[PDB]
Amino acid sequence: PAADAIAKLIIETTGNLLGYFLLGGFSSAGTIAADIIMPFLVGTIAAWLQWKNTGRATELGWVHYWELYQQGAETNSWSLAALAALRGGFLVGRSETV
Amino acid sequence: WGDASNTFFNLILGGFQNLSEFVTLIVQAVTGAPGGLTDLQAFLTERWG
Amino acid sequence: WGDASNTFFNLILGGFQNLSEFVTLIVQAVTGAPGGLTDLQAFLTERWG
Repeated sequence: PAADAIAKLIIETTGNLLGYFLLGGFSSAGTIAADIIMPFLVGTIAAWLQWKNTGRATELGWVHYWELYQQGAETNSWSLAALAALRGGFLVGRSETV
Repeated sequence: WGDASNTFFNLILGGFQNLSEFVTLIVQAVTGAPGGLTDLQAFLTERWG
Repeated sequence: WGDASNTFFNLILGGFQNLSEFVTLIVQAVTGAPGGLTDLQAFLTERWG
């Protein structure tokens, strides 16, 4: 959300498009724009966090399962706490003794 | 939005707030008495006479 | 957006990009010497004098 929140996509893109229009960008392509394409890139900019567990790789060895996608309990909180989200994701596939 | 406001109110509109103010400025520049376009026409017509 | 640009710059603004160049055009139309509104007023004051 820090990159493509709906408030950003509306207000900032409308302001940038209005500035480009007033400069004359749509009259002739000479003008240089300033982020008028933000709604086109929704969910693509810094949208993921990938962490490879080096200790787990060392424990497992040459043959191992690669990766797993993990969804948090709160679906819109990883951007608020990246480290907490990654540790919660790594809570899943660990060595288990019972 | 701030950049667009600067462009609109400074580049496109010049230093004038609006066309009415710009009309008043034109009348003041061409005639001593400030006023509207009708005042401009009246002063210029009496000067024509 | 392109149609809006055409409407704004051709219909609403005439053939003028902005108001400053339009002021210069008014000055050039009513006075030989190009310049600002102050130049227009100065030339007209000299003419009336």
